[PDB]
Amino acid sequence: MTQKFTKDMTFAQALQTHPGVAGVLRSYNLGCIGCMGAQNESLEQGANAHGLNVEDILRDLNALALEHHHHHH
Repeated sequence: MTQKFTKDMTFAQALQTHPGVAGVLRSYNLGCIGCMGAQNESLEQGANAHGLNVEDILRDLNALALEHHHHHH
């Protein structure tokens, strides 16, 4: 079992995989990826650059792929 969102893939690919990723990234201070040109950069690279752990990021991003988790009951 692999992950549709991995630390190896680039921000540009993630955004084009699920538009909701943009909201997650911007919420995680990773919104600047468009300005700093981190589009061609891997998720883990931008993560450490902003002092974050890619593990927690992949967690919430992959949740966008499953869609089974509801944020409101």
